[PDB]
Amino acid sequence: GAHLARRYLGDASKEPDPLRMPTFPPDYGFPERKEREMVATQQEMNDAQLMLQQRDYCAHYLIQLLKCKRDSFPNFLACKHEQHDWDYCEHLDYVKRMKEFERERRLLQRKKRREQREAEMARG
Amino acid sequence: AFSAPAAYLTHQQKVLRLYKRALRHLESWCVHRDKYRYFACLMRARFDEHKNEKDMVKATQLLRQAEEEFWYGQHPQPYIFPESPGGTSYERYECYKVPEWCLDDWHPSEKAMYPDYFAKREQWKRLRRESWEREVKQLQEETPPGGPRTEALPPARKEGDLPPLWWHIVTRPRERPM
Amino acid sequence: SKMELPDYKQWKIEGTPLETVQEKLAARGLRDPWGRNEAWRYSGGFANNVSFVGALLKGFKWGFAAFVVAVGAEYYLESQ
Amino acid sequence: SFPKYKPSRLATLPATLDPAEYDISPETRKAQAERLAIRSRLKREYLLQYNDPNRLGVIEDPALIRWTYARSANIYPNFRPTPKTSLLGALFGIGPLFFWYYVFKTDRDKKEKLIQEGKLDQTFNISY
Amino acid sequence: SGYTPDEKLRLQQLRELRRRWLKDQELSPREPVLPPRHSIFAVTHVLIPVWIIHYYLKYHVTAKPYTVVERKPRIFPGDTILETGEVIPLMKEFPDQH
Amino acid sequence: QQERDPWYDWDHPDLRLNWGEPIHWDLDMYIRNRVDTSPTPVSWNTMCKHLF
Amino acid sequence: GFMLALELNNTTYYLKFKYPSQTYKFSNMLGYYPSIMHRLPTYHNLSMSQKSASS
Amino acid sequence: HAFFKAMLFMCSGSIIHSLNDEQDIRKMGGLYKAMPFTTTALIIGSLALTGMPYLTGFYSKDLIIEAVNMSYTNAWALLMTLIATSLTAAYSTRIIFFAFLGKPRFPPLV
Amino acid sequence: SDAPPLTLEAIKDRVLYVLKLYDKIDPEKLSVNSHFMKDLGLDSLDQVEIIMAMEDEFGFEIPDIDAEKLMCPQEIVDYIADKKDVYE
Amino acid sequence: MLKIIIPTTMLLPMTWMSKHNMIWINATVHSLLISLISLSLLNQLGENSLNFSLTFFSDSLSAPLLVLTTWLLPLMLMASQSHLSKETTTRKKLYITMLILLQLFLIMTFTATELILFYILFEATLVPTLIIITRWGNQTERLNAGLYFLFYTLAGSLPLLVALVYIQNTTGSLNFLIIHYWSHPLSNSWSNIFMWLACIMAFMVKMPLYGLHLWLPKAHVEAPIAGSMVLAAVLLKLGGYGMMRITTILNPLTNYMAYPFLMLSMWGMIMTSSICLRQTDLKSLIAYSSVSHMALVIVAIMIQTPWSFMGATALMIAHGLTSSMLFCLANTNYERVHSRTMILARGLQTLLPLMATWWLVASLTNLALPPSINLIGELFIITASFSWSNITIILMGMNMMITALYSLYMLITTQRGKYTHHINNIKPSFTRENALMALHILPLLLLTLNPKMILGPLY
Amino acid sequence: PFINRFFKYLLLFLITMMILVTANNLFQLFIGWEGVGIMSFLLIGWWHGRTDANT
Amino acid sequence: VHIEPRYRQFPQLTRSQLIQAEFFSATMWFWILWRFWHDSDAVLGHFPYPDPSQWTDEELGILPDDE
Ligand SMILES: CCCCCCCCCCCCCCCCCC(=O)OC[C@H](COP(=O)([O-])OCC(O)COP(=O)([O-])OC[C@@H](COC(=O)CCCCCCCCCCCCCCCCC)OC(=O)CCCCCCCCCCCCCCCCC)OC(=O)CCCCCCCCCCCCCCCCC
Ligand SMILES: CCCCCCCCCCCCCCCCC[C@@H](O)O[C@H](CO[C@H](O)CCCCCCCCCCCCCCC)COP(=O)(O)OCC[N+](C)(C)C
Ligand SMILES: CCCCCCCC/C=C/CCCCCCCC(=O)OC[C@H](COP(=O)(O)OCCN)OC(=O)CCCCCCC/C=C/CCCCCCCC
Ligand SMILES: CCCCCCCCCCCC(=O)SCCNC(=O)CCNC(=O)[C@H](O)C(C)(C)COP(=O)(O)O
Repeated sequence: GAHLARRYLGDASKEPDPLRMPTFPPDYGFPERKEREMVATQQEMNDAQLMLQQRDYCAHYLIQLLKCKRDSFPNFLACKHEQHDWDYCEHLDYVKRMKEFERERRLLQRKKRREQREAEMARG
Repeated sequence: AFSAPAAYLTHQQKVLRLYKRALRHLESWCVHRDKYRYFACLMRARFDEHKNEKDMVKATQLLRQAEEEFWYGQHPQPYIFPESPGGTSYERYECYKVPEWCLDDWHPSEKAMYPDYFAKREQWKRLRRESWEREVKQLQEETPPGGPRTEALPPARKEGDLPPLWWHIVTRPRERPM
Repeated sequence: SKMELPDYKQWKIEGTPLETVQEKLAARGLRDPWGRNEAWRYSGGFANNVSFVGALLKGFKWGFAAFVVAVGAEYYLESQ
Repeated sequence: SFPKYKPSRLATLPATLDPAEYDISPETRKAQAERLAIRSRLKREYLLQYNDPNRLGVIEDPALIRWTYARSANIYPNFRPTPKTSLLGALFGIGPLFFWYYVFKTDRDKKEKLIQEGKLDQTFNISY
Repeated sequence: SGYTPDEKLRLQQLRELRRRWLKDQELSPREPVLPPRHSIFAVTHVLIPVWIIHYYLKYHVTAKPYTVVERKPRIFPGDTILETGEVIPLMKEFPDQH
Repeated sequence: QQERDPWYDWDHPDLRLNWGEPIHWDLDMYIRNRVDTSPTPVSWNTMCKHLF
Repeated sequence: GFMLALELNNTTYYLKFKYPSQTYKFSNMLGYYPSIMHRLPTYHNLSMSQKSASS
Repeated sequence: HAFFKAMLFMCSGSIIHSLNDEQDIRKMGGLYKAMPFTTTALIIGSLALTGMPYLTGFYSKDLIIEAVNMSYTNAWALLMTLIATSLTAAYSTRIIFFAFLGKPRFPPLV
Repeated sequence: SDAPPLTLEAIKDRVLYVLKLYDKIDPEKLSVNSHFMKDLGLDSLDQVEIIMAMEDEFGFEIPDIDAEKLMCPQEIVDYIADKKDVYE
Repeated sequence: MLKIIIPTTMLLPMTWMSKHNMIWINATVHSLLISLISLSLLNQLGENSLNFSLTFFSDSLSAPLLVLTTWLLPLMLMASQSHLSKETTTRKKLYITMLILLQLFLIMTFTATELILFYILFEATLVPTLIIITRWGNQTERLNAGLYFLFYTLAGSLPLLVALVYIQNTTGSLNFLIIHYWSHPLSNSWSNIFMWLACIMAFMVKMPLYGLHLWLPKAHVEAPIAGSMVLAAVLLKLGGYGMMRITTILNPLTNYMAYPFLMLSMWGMIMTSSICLRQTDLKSLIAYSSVSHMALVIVAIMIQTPWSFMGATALMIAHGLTSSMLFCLANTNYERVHSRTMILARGLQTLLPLMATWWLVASLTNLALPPSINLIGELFIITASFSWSNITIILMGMNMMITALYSLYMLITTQRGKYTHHINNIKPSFTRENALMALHILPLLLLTLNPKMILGPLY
Repeated sequence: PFINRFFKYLLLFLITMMILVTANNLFQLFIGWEGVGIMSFLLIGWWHGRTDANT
Repeated sequence: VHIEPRYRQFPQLTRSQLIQAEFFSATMWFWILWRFWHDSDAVLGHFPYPDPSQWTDEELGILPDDE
């Protein structure tokens, strides 16, 4: 989606731009924000030779899954717990991205309405 | 493909050809047999409705109208028999057809196999060599002075004659040569 | 090898859609003189056929039986 | 009644849709008779040599010889310099040459000007 | 309609002659007068070719640098190296999102 | 040559030509391995419009 | 797609005959791509290679 | 795709060879019973081509569709992909209905 | 292998079978030399339908010029035999 | 290199002293031996050329051409002895004498160290070719073909003679080594422009450049089979060899004098390839094929890069072999049916299967199927042209598509379809014809196995 | 009657396809490319007496 | 195996072909049912798709329309 209809038909002014995002500071509305940490070392990721795209924040679960797959080679049905853990981490990552998108839309809608109504106050 | 054509078609010939074409294309449209039978009976009734028109002008006008309707309503992908001039197996076996004169150039070792076949071949060749002049003279007699007017050939009439120009019709390769 | 054609008098449009076609052409004063030539396509072992959904679920019964017995074996095999 | 079909060069008119074959005259029938007579005489002339037992070789066809001679050797003797011939020859023999010359000269002048300014990204261009 | 007697007679004679020719095309019983272990496939088609290929690769192709190149094997935490005997440490105390 | 009758007994069956008859100037363009001008079910100038 | 095709194939059993639409003619004749692109470019190429290049 | 496409063409060839080199579906009747193994193979191949769950087609086509849906992509391309994957099932259905269901339409010398 | 070696007897049997499945022709009154126009009293359209029925039975089409000429089952059988190279 | 020249001069009296029924055998055997001897010239150096004496030298560009000439002589002998069977003994010996003299002139032309000696030999090659064409051709057009072949060549070659003597009066030498070491740039003046044109036009007309090629279809169609073989395989390559030699003294003027010839070569390549699509004579099609390939060679020589020179050398060798094979293939059918029309005899694969295989291989090499040396040369030239300008790929691309089209058109028209009914004199292929085709085709693939032997001195 | 040739042809196509698939440089890949193209040309016109197959 | 033409009758069928066809149809259906019973997530999706509207401004950190 409904967001596509809202942006291409409704007011595109208060709709987030996927290419230009975010437009607000990361600590704007939050008093303080924890820095997102990483578990797998750059050297570990290089040694595992994951990919330039699989080296996300869930890379450690992927490394564990690959090690378990190599160890349990003939039994190709034993790597279920590690696969589930990696999928769960990727799902949490997607949830975080959805949250980021959600945050951008409200801030844009809230900021623009607040500044236009302050201009309205200044217009009387 | 076997009969000599005529200088032109007649009105009834054209009507019959259109009737066959329309029935075939209707069968192409009506895939199932009962539906085809229904609409083919309807088509036959429609064809024989105007069967008794003594005015040839209006008959040809109706034929023109029917041909126009057929061209508008023909099937773009009609059914073709596999060996018909548009079918999937039309000229499939033409590459396997070898003319009989090629056997004259076989090496004697190749002809050492199949002795009886080549004896029969020699008999056939002697027959042709003996009958050629009689065929030519019969054609000379039966031909009108101003040259032939059709592509129809006369048959044999005398004691042991053969129908003139028969060698390449009788000795066709085959329909499934190899 | 050495097989002869069946009797031509057993082909009847009786009880096949050709019957219905003949009735609708009789309602118009017409007639269908070729139905017996098509009666063999409905007469014998071609009398009945499955539907599309019936064709898609061809071997569903045997497969379902095997699946059920295997699932039961799984359920009363974890009791070890 | 129905939508009409109009013929084109690469999609011709069907015989059954041709008005000329539905209004005929005895003159037309005579013409068809003469055409069939000529065709039959040629067919008999061919078949007489085709079935000849003593014939070894290729049956010469004057029609094929006339076709090849007309397509090759008869062309220049029947050529006249006309405004149409001159214009078509000049166009189709001259225009492409200067068109391609202009294209290639412009491209190479642009490339050379870019090379002079030192901005062409010729890195790794060892082989030419 | 139909044939004329001339066409019918000519077709009859041509049909007789054509059937005679087709009958003559048949072969008599003697016509083709011709004038005068188990697993050996796996040896001459698999074993022998792989002997020549392995010999050609082991002593000729690999006698020059960079002719057979294999991408480096993946290394995972907790692995031990065959040559050096070095072991790789574990992975930074997983947060345990159980 | 595609428009010629395929049920006729041509001297050359593949080429659909008869010995001694006048040959079209552009026969090699029309040998039926090539450009075909046979009538179509849908009109030209209507196929072009729909395709474009 | 399954259900729509099944309906459109079941309706062929009816004793009803209607002439095809232009959409059917477009689909069946492959959008007329081979009918036009195998006749116009080939004709112009061969005709130009005889009339102009050779003659 | 290699597997089921090759086997679909192979079943088509089997049907063509049995019915005296006939390729038109309008002259192919009820082969569901006359050709049991060919019918089974063609049904399995059609179901795999249409990405029926847990079949060979599914482990690629399903992921392809769900990856087209979750990407920053041309919208017209997505729409045409969906329409085409419907038309796939439609054409597969046509072969089965025409070639295997109904009454015979082939010449009488079986 | 492939289809058996079609013979003249089989061709005649199939032709007579198709003709006796025709409602406008009486079975017993029909003979192998029966004429379609004279003996059986059929018009041209019935002859066209019979030619199409023969085409369906043998799986191959017959050209219109050739088709118009055949008038008795003997001519049909002879044309079929000459077409398919049947000599026995 | 008298160890090759003297044996040919001995071929002459060996032919004129042989018995009336052993001339072909003796000529063939000793021609093959001379070819085997000439095979030793392929041992070339990496820096300079083999300088045998003050008069003769062998480079990495002329050694494959000499090998091709010496290998082509026996093939011409085998191809000629069929249609010369009814000829008298003296005239057969004269025909062999013409062929031997042509080989001797060609061998001396490719190794002359001076440009005037090269000119004299490259012009002496005219007399045997003209005599062969005008005396042993079949039709009355052979006289006009000989006139066209003579005057097109001489009208280009005489200004070259004037320019050569002028250059020797100016610089003091025409020796190629001195010319190369003491090279000086050409200024931009009308005198220098006309000197460039005089030094280039003779080789251009020899290739021949599009618009100056009208002599070639006449001469190559009206000649006997050996004449066609040597005209297509070796005599066209004289222009390319001479152009690569002479361009040493033409810089930097070529940088812009090459434009009209480049445009002519590319567009006329397209035009001659298109002409091949509508051709009723089977030999004229092969002639126009030669014109297209030589236009590519002209482009490669004109753009003056190492890759273009390598491609030009490879393409010249490959084209010589392929075009000679195609001419022999057409001559077999001509000897069978006594007509050159392509659509007369059809469906020949049914009657002659092995000859059909030879046709297929020849037409596959004509369209440059990889990894044949035809494609190696074509691809090197295409890459060099792309570096010259990125827009050449369009013209080059069109040519590749057209060449495939007309090659397979020739193959399908001659071999497939149904055999003409009236022609019943198509006898089985003789052992001689099959051996001729095999000796044409096997060296092509053998050279593919080791392509540095035909890549020229720039390798 | 030429099944042996047909089998040889099929095998040739398979070899060219492996050459295409395992090629590491563009020239080898082009060799496989054109090889499979020529093999398909020869196998499409298997019945070489039929005009449509050659087309 | 010898099967002769029938001429307008149902063709002759050997027991083995029906046995094979039924066996393979049954094994396909068993495979589908078993793989759905053990891998239903592959068709029904595994993780719950959340709804953005039910996210509080506290965790999303947007100001109460004043600053
Ligand atoms: C819920 C969310 C998702 C929503 C999705 C969409 C919701 C809507 C659901 C419905 C979707 C479509 C349902 C069916 C559609 C039509 C079915 C049909 O067959 O109709 C019959 C009719 C022809 O019937 P007929 O010829 O009598 O039948 C033949 C005989 O029965 C002889 O029979 P036969 O044996 O020869 O059989 C013929 C054969 C073939 O039949 C035909 O010949 C016609 C084929 C029509 C079907 C085409 C479908 C795909 C269309 C793609 C279009 C791409 C763009 C084209 C642009 C063209 C530009 C010129 O019939 C079939 O095999 C079955 C056809 C397909 C059935 C299944 C269709 C599935 C695809 C569509 C549904 C998608 C569902 C999921 C959607 C998901 C979206 C996210 O065709 C139509 O009229 C409808 C076709 C649509 C064409 C509209 C195009 C516009 C025309 C006017 C142009 C205006 C020009 C303006 C000016 C321009 C100036 C430049
Ligand atoms: C059919 C195929 C035949 C073979 C094709 C042969 C190709 C020959 C073409 C010759 C290529 C170039 C020749 C001369 C070089 C430049 C041409 C000239 O047009 O360029 C300008 C020349 O300017 C003007 O054009 C003057 C020339 C005008 C008179 C020439 C007549 C051209 C008319 C066409 C006749 C056709 C010729 C071919 C006959 C078949 C350059 O300006 P400018 O800097 O000042 O001159 C450079 C020389 N400088 C440095 C010494 C001063
Ligand atoms: C890039 C440079 C050139 C690009 C292509 C431009 C057009 C090329 C013109 C080619 C002219 C060839 C003339 C002679 C060819 C041989 C004769 C011939 O083939 O006749 C047609 C012959 C027979 O017709 P059928 O329909 O098969 O009938 C058979 C049943 N009777 O069929 C053909 O081969 C026709 C082929 C011609 C195709 C030309 C049109 C193709 C143009 C492609 C443009 C689109 C480019 C793709 C873009 C991709 C996106 C990046
Ligand atoms: C699928 C879509 C295609 C279908 C479209 C086609 C629609 C066409 C339907 C209407 C056309 C007609 O009936 S037009 C009817 C034309 N009427 C006449 O010609 C009157 C004179 N009669 C004769 O000439 C002969 O008796 C003859 C009748 C030929 C019989 O021949 P026999 O008795 O001696 O065998």
